[PDB]
Amino acid sequence: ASRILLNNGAKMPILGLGTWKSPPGQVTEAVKVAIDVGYRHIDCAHVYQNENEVGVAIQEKLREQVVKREELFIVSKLWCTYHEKGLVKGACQKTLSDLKLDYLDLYLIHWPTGFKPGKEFFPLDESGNVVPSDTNILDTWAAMEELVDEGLVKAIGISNFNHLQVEMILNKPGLKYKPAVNQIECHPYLTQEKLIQYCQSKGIVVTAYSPLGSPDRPWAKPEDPSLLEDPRIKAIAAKHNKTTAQVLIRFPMQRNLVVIPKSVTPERIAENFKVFDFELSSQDMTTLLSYNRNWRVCALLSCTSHKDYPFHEEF
Ligand SMILES: NC(=O)c1ccc[n+]([C@@H]2O[C@H](COP(=O)([O-])OP(=O)(O)OC[C@H]3O[C@@H](n4cnc5c(N)ncnc54)[C@H](OP(=O)(O)O)[C@@H]3O)[C@@H](O)[C@H]2O)c1
Ligand SMILES: Cc1nc(C)c(Cc2nc3c(F)c(F)cc(F)c3s2)cc1CC(=O)O
Repeated sequence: ASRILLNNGAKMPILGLGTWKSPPGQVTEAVKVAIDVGYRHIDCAHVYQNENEVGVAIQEKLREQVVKREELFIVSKLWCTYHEKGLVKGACQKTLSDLKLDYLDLYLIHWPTGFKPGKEFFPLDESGNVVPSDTNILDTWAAMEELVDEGLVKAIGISNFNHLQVEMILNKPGLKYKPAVNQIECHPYLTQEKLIQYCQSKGIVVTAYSPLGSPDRPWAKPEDPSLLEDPRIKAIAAKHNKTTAQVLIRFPMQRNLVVIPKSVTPERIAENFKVFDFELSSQDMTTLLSYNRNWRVCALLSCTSHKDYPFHEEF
């Protein structure tokens, strides 16, 4: 099946297009091509600085009669500098305005950490520490719930939450909406077995981000492992007459995850969608899972002292 059922009765496409690091000058075409070749889920965020240009593409394809709004599944995320209850609606509305939409299909708390409100996405003190805000997970969640009640978003969820942070929300007496999704880094070097088991057992759908290992992440080092160039994964791909990227995208799909590979390269956008015509074997799945090294690429040292930093916990 190409979609997975969420807790609001809506269906979410299991394959979406990522947009982090898709430059504004290049992302409109990426999204147009993606829609043309069958993508219906686009993963966005205010912090990606390109929601206007994503919105332009969506608008263009709506006007061309290529898709209708109901067929699209548009995700965005509340940035860390907007966790204060009084800032959440405006942040969501800014995203809606930029995307030229009147609702989101899913809106996520981007990270559990609140940062000092202000213009800078990563406010630092003079010694390089992120400056936190006096906000907490439960109050931010309550503000997210209001967005559903007001019709701005159809579902809400979380991202980069560890299991204890998810538990905090789940256990709130007076909870109005359970998180529908937890979006987390997941690939063969960070397989997330425990957090995936936890979320799936709690009826929360997991989305795998950086499924190709985010080789374009701005802090990558030459000595860092590289999934796309891993000769072992290349061998699995060759056996299936597929590319390594296609294997890396199919992998989470077979774990009942949603997956959101990013590209701005039209050939790759098309390639990455051609993952519904083959199956990884039981041995392939076992082999890929065996490559786990707990090698997390997506974190930021300057955030490690934040009270709500998610990655001190085992999972
Ligand atoms: N919630 C969060 O905190 C969070 C964090 C990270 C990511 N995400 C989401 O997840 C998405 C995906 O993760 P990501 O952007 O970190 O990285 P990714 O999808 O793992 O990798 C993207 C990189 O792979 C390249 N690529 C794509 N398809 C390829 C192919 N078929 N062959 C070879 N190279 C290929 C891209 O190049 P080109 O684009 O130049 O083609 C880009 O450099 C993000 O864009 C974002 O939407 C969310
Ligand atoms: C845009 C962006 N910038 C940075 C620097 C990171 C790494 C990050 N690591 C962390 C982290 F450990 C925290 F506790 C809190 C954070 F906000 C970040 S952001 C990821 C992304 C992509 C995205 O967020 O979707």
